[PDB]
Amino acid sequence: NEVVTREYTINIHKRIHGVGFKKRAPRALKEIRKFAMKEMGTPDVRIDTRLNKAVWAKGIRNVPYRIRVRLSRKRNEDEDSPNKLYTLVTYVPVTTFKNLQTVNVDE
Amino acid sequence: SMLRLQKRLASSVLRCGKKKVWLDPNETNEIANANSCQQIRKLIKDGLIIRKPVTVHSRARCQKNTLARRKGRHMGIGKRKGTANARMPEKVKWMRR
Amino acid sequence: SSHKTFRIKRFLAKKQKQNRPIPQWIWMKTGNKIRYNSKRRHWRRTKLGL
RNA sequence: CUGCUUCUGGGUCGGGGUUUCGUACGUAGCAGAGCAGCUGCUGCGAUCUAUUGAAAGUCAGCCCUCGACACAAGGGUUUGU
RNA sequence: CAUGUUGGAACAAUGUAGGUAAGGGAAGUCGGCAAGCCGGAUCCGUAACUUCGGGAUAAGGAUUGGCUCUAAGGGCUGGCAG
RNA sequence: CCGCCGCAGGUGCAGAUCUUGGUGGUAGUAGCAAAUAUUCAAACGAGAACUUUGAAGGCCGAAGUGGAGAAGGGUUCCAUG
Repeated sequence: NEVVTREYTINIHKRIHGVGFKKRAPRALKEIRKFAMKEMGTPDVRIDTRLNKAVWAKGIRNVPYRIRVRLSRKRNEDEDSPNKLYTLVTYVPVTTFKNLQTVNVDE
Repeated sequence: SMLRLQKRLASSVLRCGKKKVWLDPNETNEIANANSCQQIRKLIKDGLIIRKPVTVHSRARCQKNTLARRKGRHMGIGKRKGTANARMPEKVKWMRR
Repeated sequence: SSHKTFRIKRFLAKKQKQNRPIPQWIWMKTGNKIRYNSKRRHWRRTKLGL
């Protein structure tokens, strides 16, 4: 119920539309963080180093239009922020987004 | 917490730039209490501080292009920016002759 | 500069030794008026002449 | 200016519709100026032809979904004749 | 090296700094100011005037990519081969 | 410290674009816009847009934002707190 992991394709292209060249990739990280808070209501969204890398792969201006993302709500580690759970947003390499549904991947 | 003393020393001992000093981010606190070059030379032997390899500047497409230049490709009339004299001077042609 | 005369390096020596704060037992003396050293001199602010 | 359970609702993604651009990569070809080798085969070769009105983008302030996916009967501050 | 002594969020007007504009083309303006045109190299071609030095990149044209070839221009060693 | 009788004067401030010191309104305002750009994770820590480490994306581009010096500075060097 709480340790839930779900696949998602995030249309970055329609969350980045009209932002300036030197703020596209920085903004793309902030809508993937909003996307985590929205689907899995956790303020503590920790976004994987490889997903950062994946967004920045084409540089600051050019960003992947769609990125596949594993979104995993988990039990928080010790020295607790009052946020009971956090979301770990992990990159999933994909060759085609054509006919990719949101899948409830299981433990 | 602060490894500036130990990245500076590591750069001096490796005889490289501090650009190329890799400090193991996992064993940070064991690098932290180095404080001397002799202590850092141990962490080079232990392979905790490592010289990063040189960022590659391959001149392979340079060679591929220079091989085309040898056959007269890319050397046409609309690729000549300096004068015929500037490119290959008449005084050097004469000297040769 | 790096190249100095002996005369200037003795001048610069005295000015260094004058640039220390008062000892914390000087204000415990009977007729103390000194709170802190007023004649302190930072190397950006006041440029020591020359 | 709007929306926030008539078992319904917006939202995310997907899929169609529209549309922009002009025919993707890969593979195939006794298409290709010619050239090199080996006794016709084999290479190197811009480009060309088919696959291919292909590929790619398309609401972020396009249209349509009843296909997936979670979410939604809350929280806060006030108001009395 | 961390964007020059701060970030965050929006993308109104006025700026400042960049662009682009149908048809016309200086009608604008004190004035083509500003902007734009022009630009490299090769091959042509080049006037008035002149102190014969120039003017001169005068003006005015053509060509320029990629690719596959062809020809020409050399050393070394015992009209030649290697 | 003062009343009375005398004595004496550097003896009465609203101004002098007065002097010195203090404080307003302006006003939480102008502003914190020259030289392209940051991002993710971790660590220390009461506390992190800015510190440090790692990873990414960038910039200077050898007439350098590089490595050394002369003038000038004078301890700014270095470690620890």
